[PDB]
Amino acid sequence: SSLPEKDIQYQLHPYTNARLHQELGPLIIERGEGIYVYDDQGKGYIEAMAGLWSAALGFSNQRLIKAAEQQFNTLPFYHLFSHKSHRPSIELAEKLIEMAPVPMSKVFFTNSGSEANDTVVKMVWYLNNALGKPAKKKFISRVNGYHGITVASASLTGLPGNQRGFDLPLPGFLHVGCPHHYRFALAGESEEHFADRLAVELEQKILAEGPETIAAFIGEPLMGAGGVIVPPRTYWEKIQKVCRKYDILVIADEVICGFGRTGQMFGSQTFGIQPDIMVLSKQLSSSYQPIAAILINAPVFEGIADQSQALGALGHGFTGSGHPVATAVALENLKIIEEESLVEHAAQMGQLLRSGLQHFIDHPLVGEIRGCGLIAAVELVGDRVSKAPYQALGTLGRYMAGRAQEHGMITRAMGDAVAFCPPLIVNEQEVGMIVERFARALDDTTQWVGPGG
Amino acid sequence: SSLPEKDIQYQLHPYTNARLHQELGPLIIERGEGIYVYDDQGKGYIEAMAGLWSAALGFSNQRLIKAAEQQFNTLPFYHLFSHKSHRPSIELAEKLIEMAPVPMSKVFFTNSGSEANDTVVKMVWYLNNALGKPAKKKFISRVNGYHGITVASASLTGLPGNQRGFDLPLPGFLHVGCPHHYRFALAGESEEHFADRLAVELEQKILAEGPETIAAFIGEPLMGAGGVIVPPRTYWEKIQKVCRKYDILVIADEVICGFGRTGQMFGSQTFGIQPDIMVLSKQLSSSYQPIAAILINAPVFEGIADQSQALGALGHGFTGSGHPVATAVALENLKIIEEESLVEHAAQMGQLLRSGLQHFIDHPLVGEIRGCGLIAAVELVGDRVSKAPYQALGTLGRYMAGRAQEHGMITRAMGDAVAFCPPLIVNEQEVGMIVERFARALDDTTQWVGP
Repeated sequence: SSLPEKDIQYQLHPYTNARLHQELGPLIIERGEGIYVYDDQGKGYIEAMAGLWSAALGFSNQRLIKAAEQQFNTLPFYHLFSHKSHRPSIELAEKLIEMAPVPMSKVFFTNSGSEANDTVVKMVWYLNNALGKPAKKKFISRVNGYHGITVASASLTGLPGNQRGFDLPLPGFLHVGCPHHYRFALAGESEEHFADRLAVELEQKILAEGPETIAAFIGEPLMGAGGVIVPPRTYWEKIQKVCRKYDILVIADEVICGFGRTGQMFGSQTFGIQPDIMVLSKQLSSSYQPIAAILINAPVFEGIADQSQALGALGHGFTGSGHPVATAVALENLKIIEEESLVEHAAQMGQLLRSGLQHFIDHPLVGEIRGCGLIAAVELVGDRVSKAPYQALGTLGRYMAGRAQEHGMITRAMGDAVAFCPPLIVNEQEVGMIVERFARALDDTTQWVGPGG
Repeated sequence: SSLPEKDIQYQLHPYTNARLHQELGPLIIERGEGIYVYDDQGKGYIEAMAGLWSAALGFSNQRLIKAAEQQFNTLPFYHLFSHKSHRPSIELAEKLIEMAPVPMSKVFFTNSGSEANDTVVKMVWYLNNALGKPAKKKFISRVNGYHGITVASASLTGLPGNQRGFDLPLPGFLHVGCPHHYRFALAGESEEHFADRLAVELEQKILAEGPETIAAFIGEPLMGAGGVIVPPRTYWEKIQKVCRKYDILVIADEVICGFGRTGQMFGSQTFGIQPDIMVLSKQLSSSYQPIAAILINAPVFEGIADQSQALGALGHGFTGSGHPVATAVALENLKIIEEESLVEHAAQMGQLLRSGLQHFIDHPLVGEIRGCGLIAAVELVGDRVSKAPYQALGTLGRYMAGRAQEHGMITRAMGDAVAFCPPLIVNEQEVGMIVERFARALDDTTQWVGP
């Protein structure tokens, strides 16, 4: 039995067509180094997605590996229940709070972004019960947002692919419009006027539902899995005014944006968000360990704390919450990002990336080139005036991603957009190679389509 | 400034009174070795809970540590999305399927037991939609069961502490009785007749709700966090007959029971369960890494697979699903449990534990001693005839657990019961010390409650 045969026989893959998988089998990745991964045939690829938007320090950072070792040999597992604690969770929590872009009070740890957003839902319900506001429970999120895939966090999520077949969303998880100007603005509408319309939509939704029933608004500062969607100018300012008007919590989902992805340490800085709660994951540990973190501000903590007293203890926690190895690795990861000035470096690399892509801005299949900092997408279209796809929506993105792989680069298609989210440690020459490989994949796609004109 | 001060300033603790925490601060655990952990003052404790029912190989297993190192230096992160794969996930999935106590088809990986049960809920809904049974969506679980703490998995959970203040359970998550003879049987009622009554309760619940609306029954073979509750003889046989009668899936939650805790490899073996789906966590990796696993049988896989095709791809997965370091560590962990015959060793140590505890069966505050394999609990009461608590439920258990800690043993109170779930590697004298530290805590508690 070969390794691919075993994979097909035994594993149900996430985000995979299981029948197609039985026919094609896996692409088995064997090893990683720097920004590269290598398959089991020895072929190398630039991991232009940093795996899953996550491997900030690349695939062979020895400092993270040694940090894990040192903690394993000290205390390889312990927990935070019932007053227990340990040094790595404490020092990581301190670091996270002290680096927060707004004043924050406490950290709560989980294993995943999905668990973290699920926990935030529970914390907000618990809070409003503590405050004597039992009706104030509904969440508002956006179409095409991604907040994870637990029953509750997939309800926050606004991507149909995460809901169809799963009886989601649950009641009380409401969705307003995707802030993507290219796709949803009216003809000849400015970004600012589009933002106005989105803010009016939110306020009208709040009023229709009863403001006293709305607890929280959650958003990624820019939307990752939904297409690297940069909101229109003035969106976050105007959205936050509406939320404050009705005493609605603002939750910044920084799972992808966190730790230097967008040109500053947090997407909340880049986009001028003053959140009550922040959710972090991914680059927190360069995904070397499963760890996520919730930052809550003082009012959120104080209400939760009061109720935890009245009810004996806070009846929530994962076994792995604050896992000492995962926290030790994350702590060392953040130190490296600071010591090596990787936020600034990623900003400079992101300008090179975007400039490289913009050579193709008048290409007949290039509908939009978007991004900021070191995250970007190229949305391909079959017709630039109508913005219509070539053949079915997704055809171009799938073909492009396949060609990129052939040319030694792993990208991710989101419909007809192809994403870039390379490790922060990418250098100038490597950005050049990423754009070169994009260009070759685009040339292949263009020859395949034959645009004429 | 100090480490405890930092902890108070910056961390919101699970399962903690946050205000009391601001006054008392943490007990900071600095290091571990074997079955012991040490606080930052150098005091050693027997970790009689194996941390959180989980550290099968104890706190200094070098093989697990080296397995992590070797994988870190090969490929420290990758994922399973969009046909991608890697060796440690593949080899672990193979091992899990081949060791399953009933024929299983596929493994799906998550980070936690809560995520795994949450995923199972979604899988069952997805399956029944695929099969053209859109009404067949309700879950039945038990009072005092523990299945995790996501919005959905806390709804499966049957412990009030996990639901009060959280607006749970969600609709469609139904609960039948806790199978605890000491608390819920009638006067003079046999275990077998108590089991009959519980099976009738389940069937009547199914009929009242409409059998066509019930998708699944989920249970821990024995209930862990809810009190180390061993079901009455014939319970699982009779419960399963009811489930099969109405085409209801049987889900065995082996998060605590898995990998030698109950005297055999799985609680499903110990209790004669033939589940459609199994959920594993904890001892899977000795908790050295966050990893859990779902095993699904052929019919479940085939329906999900068909739907994943019709809908383009299976729209579910965690970044950490099958993480190469976590899967590598789990794989090595299972190899060690096999190579060192730890299932058999744990069973022998469990007999010693239970025989040691049984010396206290006539103590005036001991209401019940229960367990099997290497999991046990002693339930304290203020009065043995009435089974009433001292003051209020939980007062004794809180005091006992605190005294155990003073005597160098970490236990966990579940109401007025204190639990034992030591690492599988515990030795005979260490079991003796566990019982001795229990006895000292019990003496203290007796003097405290007083005449």
